[PDB]
Amino acid sequence: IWLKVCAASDMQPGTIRRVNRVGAAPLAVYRVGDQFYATEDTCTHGIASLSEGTLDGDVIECPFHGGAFNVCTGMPASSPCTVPLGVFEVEVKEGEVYVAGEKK
Amino acid sequence: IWLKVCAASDMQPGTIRRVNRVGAAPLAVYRVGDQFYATEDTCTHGIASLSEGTLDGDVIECPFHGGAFNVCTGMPASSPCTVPLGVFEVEVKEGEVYVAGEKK
Amino acid sequence: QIWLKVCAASDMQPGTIRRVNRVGAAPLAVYRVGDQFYATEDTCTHGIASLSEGTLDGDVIECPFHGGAFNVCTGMPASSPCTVPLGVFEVEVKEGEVYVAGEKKLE
Amino acid sequence: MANVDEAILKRVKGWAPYVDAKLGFRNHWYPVMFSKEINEGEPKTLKLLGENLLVNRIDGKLYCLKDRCLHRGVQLSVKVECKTKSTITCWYHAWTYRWEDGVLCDILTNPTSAQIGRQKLKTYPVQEAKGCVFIYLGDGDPPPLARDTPPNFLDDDMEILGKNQIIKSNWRLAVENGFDPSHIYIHKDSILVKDNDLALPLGFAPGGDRKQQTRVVDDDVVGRKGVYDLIGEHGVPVFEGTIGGEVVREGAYGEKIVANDISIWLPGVLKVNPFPNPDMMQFEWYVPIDENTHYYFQTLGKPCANDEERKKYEQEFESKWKPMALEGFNNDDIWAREAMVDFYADDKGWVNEILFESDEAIVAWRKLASEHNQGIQTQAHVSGLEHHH
Amino acid sequence: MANVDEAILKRVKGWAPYVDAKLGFRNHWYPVMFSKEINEGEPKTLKLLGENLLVNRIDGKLYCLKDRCLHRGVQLSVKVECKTKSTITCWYHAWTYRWEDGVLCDILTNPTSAQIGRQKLKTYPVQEAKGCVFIYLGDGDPPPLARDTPPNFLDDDMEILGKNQIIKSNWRLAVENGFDPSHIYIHKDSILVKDNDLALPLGFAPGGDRKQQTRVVDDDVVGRKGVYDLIGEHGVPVFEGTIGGEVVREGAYGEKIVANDISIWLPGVLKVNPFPNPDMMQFEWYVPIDENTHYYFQTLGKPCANDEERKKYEQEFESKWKPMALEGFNNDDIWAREAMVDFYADDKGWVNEILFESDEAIVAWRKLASEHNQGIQTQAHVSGLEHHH
Amino acid sequence: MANVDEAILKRVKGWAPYVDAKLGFRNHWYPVMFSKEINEGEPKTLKLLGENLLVNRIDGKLYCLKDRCLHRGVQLSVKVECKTKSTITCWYHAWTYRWEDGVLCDILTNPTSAQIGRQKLKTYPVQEAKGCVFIYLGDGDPPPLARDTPPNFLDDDMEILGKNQIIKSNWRLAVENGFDPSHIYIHKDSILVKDNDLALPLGFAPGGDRKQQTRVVDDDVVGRKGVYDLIGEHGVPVFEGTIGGEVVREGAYGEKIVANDISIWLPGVLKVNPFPNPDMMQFEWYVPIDENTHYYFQTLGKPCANDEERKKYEQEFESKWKPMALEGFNNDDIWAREAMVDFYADDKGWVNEILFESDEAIVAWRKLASEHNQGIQTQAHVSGLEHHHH
Ligand code: FES
Ligand code: FES
Ligand code: FES
Ligand code: FES
Ligand code: FES
Ligand code: FES
Ligand SMILES: [Fe+2]
Ligand SMILES: [Fe+2]
Ligand SMILES: [Fe+2]
Repeated sequence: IWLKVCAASDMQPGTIRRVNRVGAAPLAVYRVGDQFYATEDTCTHGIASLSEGTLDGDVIECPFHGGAFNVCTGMPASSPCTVPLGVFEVEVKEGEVYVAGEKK
Repeated sequence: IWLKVCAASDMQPGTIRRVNRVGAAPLAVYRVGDQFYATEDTCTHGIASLSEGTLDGDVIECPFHGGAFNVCTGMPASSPCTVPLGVFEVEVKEGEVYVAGEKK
Repeated sequence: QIWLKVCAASDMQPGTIRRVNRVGAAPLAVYRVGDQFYATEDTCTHGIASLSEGTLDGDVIECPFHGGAFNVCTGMPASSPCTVPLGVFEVEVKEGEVYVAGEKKLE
Repeated sequence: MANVDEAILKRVKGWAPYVDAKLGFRNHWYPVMFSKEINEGEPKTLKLLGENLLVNRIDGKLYCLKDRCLHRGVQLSVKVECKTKSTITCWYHAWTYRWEDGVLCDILTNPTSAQIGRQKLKTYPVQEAKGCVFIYLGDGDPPPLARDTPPNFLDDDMEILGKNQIIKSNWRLAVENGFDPSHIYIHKDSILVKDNDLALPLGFAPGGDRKQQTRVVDDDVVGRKGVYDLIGEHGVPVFEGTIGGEVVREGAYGEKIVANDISIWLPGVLKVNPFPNPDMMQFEWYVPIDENTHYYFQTLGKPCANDEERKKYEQEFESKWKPMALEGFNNDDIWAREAMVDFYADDKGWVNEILFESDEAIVAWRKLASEHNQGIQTQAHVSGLEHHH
Repeated sequence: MANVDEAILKRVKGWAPYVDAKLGFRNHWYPVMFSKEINEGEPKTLKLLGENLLVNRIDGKLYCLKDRCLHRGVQLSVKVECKTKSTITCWYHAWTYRWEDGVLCDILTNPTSAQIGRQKLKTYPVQEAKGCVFIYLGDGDPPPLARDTPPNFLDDDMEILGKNQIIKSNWRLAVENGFDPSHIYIHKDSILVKDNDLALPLGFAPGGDRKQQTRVVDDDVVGRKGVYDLIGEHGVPVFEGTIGGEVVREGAYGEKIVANDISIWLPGVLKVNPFPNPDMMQFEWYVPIDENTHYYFQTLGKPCANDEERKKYEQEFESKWKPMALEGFNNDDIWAREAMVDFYADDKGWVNEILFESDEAIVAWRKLASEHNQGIQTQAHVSGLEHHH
Repeated sequence: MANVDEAILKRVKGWAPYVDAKLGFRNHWYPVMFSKEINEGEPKTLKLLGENLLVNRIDGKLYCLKDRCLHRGVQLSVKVECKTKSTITCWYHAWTYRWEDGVLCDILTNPTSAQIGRQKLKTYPVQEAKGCVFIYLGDGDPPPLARDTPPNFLDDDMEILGKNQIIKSNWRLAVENGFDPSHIYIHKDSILVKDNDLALPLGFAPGGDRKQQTRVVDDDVVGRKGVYDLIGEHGVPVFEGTIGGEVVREGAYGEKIVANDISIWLPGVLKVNPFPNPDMMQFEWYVPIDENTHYYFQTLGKPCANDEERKKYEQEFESKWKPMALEGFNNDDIWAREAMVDFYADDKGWVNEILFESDEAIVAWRKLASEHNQGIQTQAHVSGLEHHHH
């Protein structure tokens, strides 16, 4: 079920970490300030890795075409993205980052 | 000769008032500050009603194409207008506005 | 002919240009940048314009024809469309008198 | 949204949205061809509101997909590959889409692609009515077709026959010319006038107030939006054209009275009744193809009680009405539209035009269109909507 | 009047108005056709300084109206309707104008319209001289034609003959080529050289100072403004062209001396004297049609005391001068002008050109034109002047 | 720079330089014609990177001068006047330049002009190799030609034959199509497949990670920069194309194995090996002419040890390879390129394209090109570089 991703301190504020999942699409864990969010890593508009994009507040900018999503709702924030990103609730307990097993 | 338009008090400065006449073309009355003026209501560049336009100082702008005239002289102030507007005499006798039946 | 008598250092105000015509030779342009004097060919290398009719901005002269420009000290282009360096002529002041070289400097 | 210089749009306060609508109004139904022009399993291409489209008939039903692959943007139609009854495969990298919903259901060049089932090619609703193919060039659930058609066009007993072609002028020039009360002057020498003994004035001397010159319909039982030209209600028909007092031209004194009522409706279809004969009606659309061209989709309707009358009507249409009216009368409208192209090409004609009385009809249409259109088609809709957070 | 990038105009400080005059100079007379090309009651179309015009001959006199109806901006010429001798009726809604003053005197589609007698279609003065039709493309009462013609063109005894055609290049490129002292090199193989035994150098080695290279005329009592090319007064003509000191080309050593008196005059007409023969003169205009084209109005003059000489001159013009000179000599000027189009098309050529000595003549012309033109034609003059506040 | 709207360039942070290079990359060698097409004293005109050029052969050697007179900017080629063996004289006012260094050495219309010997017309290095004419459209001393050529093109025994033509599409669309792993689908019906018994899949099911899909070359000793398409090293080739799980098309099961070694190199040349036959190689350039067109410079190489062998190859080339491969196989690439024109013409396609896995190869190329190109050709290079005194 829940996936133990990393220690909260393993990520500096404003950074993104790609989480590979054997037999499944990779995820992207974002650290916005002292909060953590997670979505599918692959941009819904192509093959770009959002973990290699630019984080502006709660909005992740795709490195390929400048499309963007709100990492909290997964909804597109900038064109050309039109397909909502899969979102995974995140929980931080005892300084450890956990991400829901399935989109939700 | 003269026609009863309205009470000088009924018109706030910077406003326009259309004066419909029986068996004749409509006129437009403008209150610029504390002075009143009158001209043909129909824009000389087309069939627009200047009373539906915008008054800026002593210049009336036609709603159709943005042409304009000086309400005091009736002379064109902005393109595409080129034909001077007909000006009519106004009189404020005892807090009451009157417009001349014919153009001065 | 080594040194050509131009004028008195006094006859020129800072930031001005003077044309020096020469018998059987192309005209020169003498520029006063502050209290220093410099000189180059007067004809713009980009065409037939007279640089002495241009505008001096510091140590850079702007041609009146197309807006090209040169650094008056080095003669190197400062603004397009100019691309060919100007010939530079040494200038010296002796006894308050301005003299310009009759031959341009070489490498 | 933003198709014309902002300085020009600021000047035409009476109808800025209309002037901006160079490419037409989005979210409306538009006729583009006749049902008989598209057969089972034979995809057809066309351009509507600047968008390249593909229409196919599968099991008798029509489907419409945007003719542009999601991958590298090529037109699928360059080399059509319909490998299964319900799909179309791009000739480039084999991305395959379902005609029914446009879903990217397969990719022959990479069956394991993560894109499969995760993308959708734009689809548009298509409906056939009266032998005509209508496409809803819009987003979301479409409104009833009746909203975008003139009254009676969809009447059960109304038999519709027509002709369609591409004309080189912006759609608005076509609409305005058709609804123009005084343009009747260009038809003074039409063969229809003489051959069908029509009464046809040269123009009209308006009567009454400007409000009485037109009748705007803001809502029908089906949400229709349009304007009726009532210049003839209190106006005086002009049958003798004079210059300096001398008669230089005369209208036509035929006995057949036609065009008692003329109305224009969004998205841009004119209804002339009765025309070209007292027992018929004419409905014609000026469909935006791009900023410089439109489909001139002409139709003539006549109530027919049985197959017998429909047969006779069809014969009369082909032998007389199509050549004498649709062509013999309306051909003059075609070059008239083309004649206004230059003046409005730089968008400056919308400011410099000098209108006169009968243009109250055109002004009413411009305002109605500006206030009730369902959306302005932009170049961005064509290339891909843009938005930056 | 902003026809070119401001950054470029800022760079060409010596002649910015000229560089900005891409559409030509307004308020000057321009020849557009020959008298024999416009017949009584047969209106003719043409474009001058970007404006579409119509010329008509009524009772032998010429009249010019702008070919654009005030109403919806269509060209009246699409379907000419001159219903009375003194008027023209627009084919669209019948707005009728008087040829003599452009006043909207009638409207057949609505004889009660308030526009009648209140609007006026733009008119332009027209004058015929020497069998040539000149139009004053300007506003207000026109100056005398002589102001915009070269000296002697209007001489009583001067018989004028010529030809006109449309050339694909901006008018300025044609003017500069014509007044270009060194371009004579492109004529070294002209049939006129051998066939008319002319003396013709390949170029000129200039002599004297800058001022001596030309004679700027700004004191002409008639108001004429122009420049004389005086490169040959102090220069040594080149008859032996060399490369590496080796002669590779020779000029023409014929006995006929020609083209020793060349001058250019606003608005853009060249005078070559004597040419193509020692007893003749050539006057040619480069009239702006639009930013990419001009009329190459060629005329040859020869004093004639009577009909006998006029017939003889006419015969030689047709059999020799026109084919051997106007075409045999000037044809090379046509493609030479076209060859410069690309370099100046983006306005960059006005900055990047690398001039040499003989171009002093062209520079003098650019300055004269910049300082003495009567106005800069703008696209707004074409669509409709614009002004706010 | 300044070729594309800045708003668009800001969006494609991964390869902005490449998207901006609509006119191609300056300071690289480019083939423009075959040696046999330019004869002694027979100047030829051509446009490369938007610039009009003139090429001539003098005493066997090739020289290249910009086809635009310094004076009034006309093309010297409108009326060529080569009055002496080492010079060309403008037909307008006779400014004369030396083919060897472009120096304005004489002016027939004014032998006393001060411009003489003080102006220089732009010249570009020209080199002939393998029967191909290469022009270095750049400034300063040129690098070795080998830097801008694919490996083996210059091998001693490699006999090169080819065909060249002008195609109506931007050069980048041609490059991407050529290096596009999955575009192989458009060639499924080529006469070359059946007529030369080729094994040709319909596509590929990628395997492994991103890094493994290609091999970026930036360590080559000659300085060449390029990318190898390794999609087939972990990917399973597709021979059965399915829709809804049902087979609707199959690939080719021929015996000859080809094109399992594909690489793209700056400035824009593809190498397919072996192709179109197991004992041959194909090297093709997509040379920028202007923003809308390119030269499709095709060459086929085959090792030959002597005149007898290279002659046999030439005959096979004319009777089979040219019509069956260069045309029979690549003609489909031509219209495929043209098909992408509209989408990218407004520069919006660079933002709106929806890529899938195999495009990993194209992305790698876009990144390599953006990082290792030697300069962006701009419209200013064409009209005249501009600079304002700061
Ligand atoms: S791949 Fe992310 S915006 Fe296109
Ligand atoms: S109708 Fe008033 S500006 Fe045109
Ligand atoms: S002549 Fe000086 S910049 Fe051109
Ligand atoms: S462009 Fe259609 S599958 Fe690639
Ligand atoms: S456009 Fe001429 S009368 Fe209407
Ligand atoms: S344009 Fe070449 S010498 Fe003048
Ligand atoms: Fe009509
Ligand atoms: Fe000439
Ligand atoms: Fe291919």
